Amino acid sequence: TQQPIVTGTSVISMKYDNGVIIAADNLGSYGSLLRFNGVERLIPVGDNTVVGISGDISDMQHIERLLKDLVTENAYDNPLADAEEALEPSYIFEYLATVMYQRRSKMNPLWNAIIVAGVQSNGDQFLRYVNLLGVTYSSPTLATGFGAHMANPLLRKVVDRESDIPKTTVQVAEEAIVNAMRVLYYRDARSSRNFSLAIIDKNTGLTFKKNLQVENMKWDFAKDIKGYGTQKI
Amino acid sequence: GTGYDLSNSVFSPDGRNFQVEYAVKAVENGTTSIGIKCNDGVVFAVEKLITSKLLVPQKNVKIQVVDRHIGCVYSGLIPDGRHLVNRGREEAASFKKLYKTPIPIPAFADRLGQYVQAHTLY
Repeated sequence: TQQPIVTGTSVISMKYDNGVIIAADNLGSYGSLLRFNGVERLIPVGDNTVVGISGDISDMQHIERLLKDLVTENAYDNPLADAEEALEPSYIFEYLATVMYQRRSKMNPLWNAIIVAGVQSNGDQFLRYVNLLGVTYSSPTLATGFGAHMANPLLRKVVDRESDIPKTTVQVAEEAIVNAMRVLYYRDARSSRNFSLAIIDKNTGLTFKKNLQVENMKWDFAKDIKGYGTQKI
Repeated sequence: GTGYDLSNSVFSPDGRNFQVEYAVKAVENGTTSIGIKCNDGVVFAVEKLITSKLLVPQKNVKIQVVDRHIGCVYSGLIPDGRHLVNRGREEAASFKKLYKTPIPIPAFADRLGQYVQAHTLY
């Protein structure tokens, strides 16, 4: 029985030929007050997974804690903790899925939307979503909040179906991701310019970039607009 | 009279707790393991008796970690030791959850002491 307070906006992601990319900005909004400007919302779990979270920040922070503990406790009496019995993206996701649906069923949800992106032991990309109601689904592209509306249409023009994944490059993909991010800054009143991006490639492993910014902005055209119809100057 | 050693919390006329001491014997009948503190850390090592060649090498691990910065090794009834580590783990978590920082060693130890000492009270 709650109501989010400090929040974070979209998280966008897509999977490519040899990995997956995911991103999210660094803002913690308090209603219409863009309150916190240094909030990482992309959570790296191990070396093959990043979980992006949007929704109530306090619950996110709680999920951060749950994730560290999940790691700590997998090391326990596990000789293969840094290998064959390391946390796979699917394990992390199914755990989180499970928790979300249990909290919704108790009527005390974790007010979030989460995307778990990563690559499995055998090389398969993994990208899936779960939210405050325990609804889960997967697609070559995935986004939460505004990103579902704006980013998905864009990200899908690159990967419209499964067969397109093997034909898509990191460069293509990352380009897309950054554009979508730019778009969102233009049309989402709750976005911020600063963001974090992360790629999880079956070869390069996990690359996590911090402090990216939306650039190449088209605002120049604003000068030729005056009034709202009949006004001349 | 006698019988002061059939029950764990009973003090003997000499003020000892015989069951605690019989416990120690189970310990002494066990493998050795040590701990050497050093200039910026500690090392643990244990003898692992090779009962047979049927045993798969390097698999039946005995040293245990608590959290991510604590090593635990014990000699004796292995299961009793494991039991002691499960609590340690739980007590480490409880400390972190509430205080954020991982459990300081002195503090971890006392948490252990208190749980063990508790097993000589009933």
